[PDB]
Amino acid sequence: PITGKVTAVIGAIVDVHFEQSELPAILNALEIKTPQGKLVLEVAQHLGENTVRTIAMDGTEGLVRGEKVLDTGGPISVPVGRETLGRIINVIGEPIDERGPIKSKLRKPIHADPPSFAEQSTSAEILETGIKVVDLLAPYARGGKIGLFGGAGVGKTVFIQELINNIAKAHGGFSVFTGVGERTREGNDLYREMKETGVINLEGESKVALVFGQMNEPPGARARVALTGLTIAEYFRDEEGQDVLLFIDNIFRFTQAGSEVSALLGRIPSAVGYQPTLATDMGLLQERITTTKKGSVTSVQAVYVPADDLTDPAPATTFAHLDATTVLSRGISELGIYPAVDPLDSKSRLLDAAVVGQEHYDVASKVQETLQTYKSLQDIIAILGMDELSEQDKLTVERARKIQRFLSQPFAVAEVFTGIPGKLVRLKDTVASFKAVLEGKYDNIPEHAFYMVGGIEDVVAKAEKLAA
Amino acid sequence: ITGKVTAVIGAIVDVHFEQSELPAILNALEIKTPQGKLVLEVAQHLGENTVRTIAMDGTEGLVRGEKVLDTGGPISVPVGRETLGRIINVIGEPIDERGPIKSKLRKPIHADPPSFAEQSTSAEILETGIKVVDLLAPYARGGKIGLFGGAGVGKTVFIQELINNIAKAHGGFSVFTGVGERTREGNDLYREMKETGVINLEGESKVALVFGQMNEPPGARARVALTGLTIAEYFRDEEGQDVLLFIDNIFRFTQAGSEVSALLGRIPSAVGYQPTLATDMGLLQERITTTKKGSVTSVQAVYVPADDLTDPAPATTFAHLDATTVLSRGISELGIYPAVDPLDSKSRLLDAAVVGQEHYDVASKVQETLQTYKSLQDIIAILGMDELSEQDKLTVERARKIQRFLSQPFAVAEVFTGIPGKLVRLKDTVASFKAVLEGKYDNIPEHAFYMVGGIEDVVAKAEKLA
Amino acid sequence: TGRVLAVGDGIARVFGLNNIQAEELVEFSSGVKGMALNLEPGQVGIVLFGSDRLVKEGELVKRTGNIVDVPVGPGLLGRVVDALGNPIDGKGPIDAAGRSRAQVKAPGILPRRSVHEPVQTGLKAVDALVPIGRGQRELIIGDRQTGKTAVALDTILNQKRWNNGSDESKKLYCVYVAVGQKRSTVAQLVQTLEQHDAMKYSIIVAATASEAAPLQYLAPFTAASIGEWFRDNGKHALIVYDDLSKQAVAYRQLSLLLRRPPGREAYPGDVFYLHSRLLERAAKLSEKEGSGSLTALPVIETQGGDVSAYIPTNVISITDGQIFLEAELFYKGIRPAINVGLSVSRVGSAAQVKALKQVAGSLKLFLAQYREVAAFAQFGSDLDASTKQTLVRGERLTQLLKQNQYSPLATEEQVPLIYAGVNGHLDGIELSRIGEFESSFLSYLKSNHNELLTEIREKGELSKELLASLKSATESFVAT
Amino acid sequence: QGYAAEISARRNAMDNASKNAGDMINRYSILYNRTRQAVITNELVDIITGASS
Ligand SMILES: Nc1ncnc2c1ncn2[C@@H]1O[C@H](COP(=O)(O)OP(=O)(O)OP(=O)(O)O)[C@@H](O)[C@H]1O
Ligand SMILES: Nc1ncnc2c1ncn2[C@@H]1O[C@H](COP(=O)(O)OP(=O)(O)O)[C@@H](O)[C@H]1O
Ligand SMILES: [Mg+2]
Repeated sequence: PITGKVTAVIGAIVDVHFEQSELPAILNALEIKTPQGKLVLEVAQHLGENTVRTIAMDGTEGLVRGEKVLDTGGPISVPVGRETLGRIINVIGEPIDERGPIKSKLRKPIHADPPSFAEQSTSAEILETGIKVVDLLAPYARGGKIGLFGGAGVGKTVFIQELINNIAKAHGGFSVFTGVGERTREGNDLYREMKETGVINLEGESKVALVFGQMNEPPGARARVALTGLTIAEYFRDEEGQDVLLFIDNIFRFTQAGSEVSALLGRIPSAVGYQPTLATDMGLLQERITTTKKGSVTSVQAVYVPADDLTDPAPATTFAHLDATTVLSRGISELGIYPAVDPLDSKSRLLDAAVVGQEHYDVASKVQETLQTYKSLQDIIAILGMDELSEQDKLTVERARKIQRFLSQPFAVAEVFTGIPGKLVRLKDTVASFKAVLEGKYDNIPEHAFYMVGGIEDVVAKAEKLAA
Repeated sequence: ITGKVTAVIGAIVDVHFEQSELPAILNALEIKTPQGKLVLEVAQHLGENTVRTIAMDGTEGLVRGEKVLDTGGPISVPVGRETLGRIINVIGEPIDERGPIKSKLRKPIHADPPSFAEQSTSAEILETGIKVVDLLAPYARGGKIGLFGGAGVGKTVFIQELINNIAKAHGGFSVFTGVGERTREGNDLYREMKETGVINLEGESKVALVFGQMNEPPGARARVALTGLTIAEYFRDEEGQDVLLFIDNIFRFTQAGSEVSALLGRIPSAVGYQPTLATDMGLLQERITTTKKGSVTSVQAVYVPADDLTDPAPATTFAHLDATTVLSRGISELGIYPAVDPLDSKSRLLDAAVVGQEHYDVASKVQETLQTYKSLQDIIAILGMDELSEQDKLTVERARKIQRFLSQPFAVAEVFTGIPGKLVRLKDTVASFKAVLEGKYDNIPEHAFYMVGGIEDVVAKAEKLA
Repeated sequence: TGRVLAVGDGIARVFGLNNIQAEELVEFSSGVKGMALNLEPGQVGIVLFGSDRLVKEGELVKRTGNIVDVPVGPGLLGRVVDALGNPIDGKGPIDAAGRSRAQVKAPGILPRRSVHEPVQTGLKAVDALVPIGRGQRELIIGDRQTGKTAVALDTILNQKRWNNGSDESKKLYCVYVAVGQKRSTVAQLVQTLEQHDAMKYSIIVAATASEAAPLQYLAPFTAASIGEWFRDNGKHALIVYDDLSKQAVAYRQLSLLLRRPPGREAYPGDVFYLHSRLLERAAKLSEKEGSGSLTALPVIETQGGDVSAYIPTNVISITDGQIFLEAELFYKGIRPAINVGLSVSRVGSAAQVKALKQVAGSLKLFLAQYREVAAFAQFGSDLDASTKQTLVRGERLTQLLKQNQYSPLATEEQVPLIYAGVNGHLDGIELSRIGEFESSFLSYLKSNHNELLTEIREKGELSKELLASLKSATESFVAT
Repeated sequence: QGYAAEISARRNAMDNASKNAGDMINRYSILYNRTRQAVITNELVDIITGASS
């Protein structure tokens, strides 16, 4: 083995001196044994004189100059494969669920190159989530980046768990959930709610592997935890040929941890204080999330917007990579419509006739037009009553309300908390149902026959039962 | 113990001590020059027997290799009753040309704040004779009072009227500190205090003057506040007196700290202030406290740059004060002098347990009325008063009467006004504002409330107009 | 040992000290202490706890061997201590159960439990609309002199009800942290707590304005280390940081005088990692880990109400919610001046008392409607009857939520008042005398319906028959 | 008749005024964001210049 010695401890930054020509390459992981276990330093610079400057993944308090350091010979290596499913993992790849070691056969570096240009997919395509509103009005990109907007009280967690369930059932792909710099309390709540829902199942098979770097972690760990999660997902892509999900909550704190790390290394901060490496630091994460010949990794990224400023460099840089957006809104929740996805703020680059086909594009465009016209009429409808508008306006208002109710869906995960059986609706039937609704084939049906149902077949069944 | 100057850069002088016993930081060093002694204060030890110091006087004419003498302690200023009625500069030497100060004792300007066990708590309300202050922000004996205000809002006139009302009546000795303010205003103050008998060139006098006016180097403007504070401390701790420590201007202490910090090469903090801003202010302020030996009341005028109370200097100062009297340009442009902001001004003692429930109720109702009027102004600016409800009209009119009634003619203002100055008792102020709130004077025109004294003057002026 | 190379700005560079640990304490020959924040290849950057007049070049420095730590245990209850746990109240030595480091890892993902118990803030507004749960970390954020410390101090004073009892599972021990406050304010706080007999269960960790920057930096961490003793031994604790802005200022001073790279507003780059490291130690522990908890109420001061500032943004991000105090409401006479629209507790209803949850559920809706309709009051000449009645109800609800300082109300005293307000019995009462109503109504209950108050206190729920009895009592009173 | 016409016209005029006020609010919100970012960047540049000497 190769061993150096600590020579400077400044905050989370540690300098290590090695004997001649023994130097570890940048991004290599160096291990120091302490009473609290291993402390991992990631090499960031070569300072000459056989000295390297490194970022500490854990608290440096208690380090002494001359403390010997062992080079692991490669970047931070984390376990991969199905043995990670249902486990909670920290940035350095150690379990933090106290269920014992992660007995995976393989371990993979968290730093790796994106697929070459020749390996990219030549064509964009849809990943059906089994959720009517998402697959119709904001279709997800297979191997793309989807920005998720919302907060507390809008069902974000149950929506995420429904994505995890639906992708697993429909496509067989597992999921990886990464908590980048978010509250420890919310991570515990997610773990508990996932055990209740059954996406985590300690006695049997489970659908999601969890990686957490909480707010209390040093800046370096909050930076690298996203790459740890991404690295777990990339294994399910490359070696098992799956269409994996990679949830990242929150990407803004990936950016913020990168900013803090850049500041600690003494680099001159860029505009409005962010790291000078902002764009390429984001790219190194985002460009690994892509479709390849064997599979794909589709990323759902909860994105915070500081000061509600969509022009701020952090959200501005993040939106360059997003192929679609899903906007959970409390307003829609107050209408009693779940998953509460805003039908009009949610947008997708792929909602284009050449990608989804002209039929799907036509249906989605007409649904958007109907909802938009109804939204424009709403105030005068309230003031004058629905009957005061023209016959065509009244028709479109009724159809808009029926469509809006029809966009609700009972989730298989929420069934635990509500008893209502869940529904997974594939895209062809969704398009057929909304097409038939737009053509007035079911205009005689009462509104709440469309509420919390699957495809149009369930609409017919529920209308029959309500007529009986 | 002696050394040699080695580097002169502006107000910063480096000294080297071959004798290998360096002066401790904050020690005073002396250089003989044709202009007398130049006093340097040690700010850092640079290593290799080199110390970096801040000059208290102009450094032009200094030569490298010039010998420096260590005084063996911090800047030491005379204390005690010998200093009363005399003007002292930062380094503690008289500048009134009346010869040496005969003090038995000279004491360091740097000393420890009283420990926690020494702190004593007082709720004794200090009557000022000013309607707005006595009503909405009564002063505390043994506490700190802050006169916040930008340029030309009236801090100087207000503090001169406070000196008139308080320093004449307060039995204990006073100390006034001109920390880096205008020499014109300091000379005007000196002339006024000689005229009014607070200072007397014969026999006893009861105010000691310290001046570090703004033409002096940054270090002098920094340390002059401590020079005054030390005389106040001597009256407190060694004579048992109750003491008034008038200070203007605290912003000058902060600004001089910023200048010296920048010169010393410390990385500037937000908007250029020194990193040590908060702790410098703490060390200055919480030496000024009421120990179990005696109380040191202090009135502190604070300049607010660009009228921005969010600037780090006013923002840091606010935390130390028991009563804030925020002068406002807006109130002054209405012509309502002394132009205190009735809402931003606040007092620790405005508590029903301290001032009684009647006074508290009157003050609270005045605040409610003025805040409602301010909220309605946003609409009145568009639609006038015609659209408002009759309750709103009545409350707005009473608010306008109250707002103008808070004005008062100061005696010091008889150069800015022809109106004879008047002083209003606290009890009469409470009674008057209660009468106005209850609507007993709804039948009085608004102008009868302008620049009058108590409600009796309101009645008299209303009849005079009629 | 080591030899001082240079001294200035409260920083001492020391040659030697080869074996010193990062953040270890060192003792200078003059007796002043410091801690080794910077370890460098040839020198150590110590930050001094005292004035640098006490240290001069060439002085010998002694290594203590101890990373910064503080005494902990129940023996601190009723004592005032500095950041290092030295008593400053002038009483006897601190008896301690042990000594714990200032900085330690917060509890991980697994040991925690969802917050499910109330912190009984004796304020009607906070308790009804933005409740706090044990283990929650709730920001108190506001402008200069807006009543922030008043809210925290009322929360501390209200515990007098349960801390007299025998059940350690209900008792809530309080730690108050004074950062950058003048010593006179801390002395008056101590006198206020002794006046209400609240010191027998409180601890005050004071790093006042003149105390060196490192002590103001350490005080929140060491006080949290005091609270963690109660947390880990199965007891419940409450820690108030008053306030974190001044701790951030002190850390900025340390970083800039150490010449560490600045950041936005000249703060060090990782200033987020200061408050996240500090606040994530608030937790509710599971039954396996001892069931203890540590509630945190960090205070934050916003200049001009700017919540977009760097430190307010960081703390708002880190905490579970905020109680937002607005000066405009304070001037209007709405005190403790909580802005209900901006105040949100994200843990929220789960922590609330069930009996209070039952009645206060609609209070939120009515106040929201009133906030939307408030602009119409200046146009009363033509009000839609809906808007008129909404205004009439919201005005009286807002008037009812006013509360005097140091006057915390028990839960069974809040429930009748909010019940009467919500159910509209106050509409027949002139607004100017709502304050007379409340104190009267309670005095009626505690003499005519004390059974209902006792049942609400004991059971914590409004059963249907009990609720009907409460209605009958309310109408029996309002008739006179 | 004139009263009814005047009330309706004032309603529509205030509707137009609210539309215009919303548009101005959008414009000056964009301007505020730009000025916020510029202020942060310039002050940070000043701090960096003070530090780098
Ligand atoms: N509910 C209340 N009723 C009446 N007065 C109150 C109330 N709450 C606070 N006050 C008064 O408000 C003033 C400021 O209160 P407090 O000291 O709690 O403010 P703060 O926001 O902590 O201030 P600072 O920024 O100075 O620390 C004091 O006069 C206090 O008496
Ligand atoms: N009682 C008063 N009556 C009229 N004007 C006053 C009064 N007090 C202060 N002023 C106004 O204050 C101005 C000067 O204020 P001053 O105190 O010199 O400014 P600063 O705030 O810089 O000390 C004068 O123009 C004067 O009109
Ligand atoms: Mg306070």
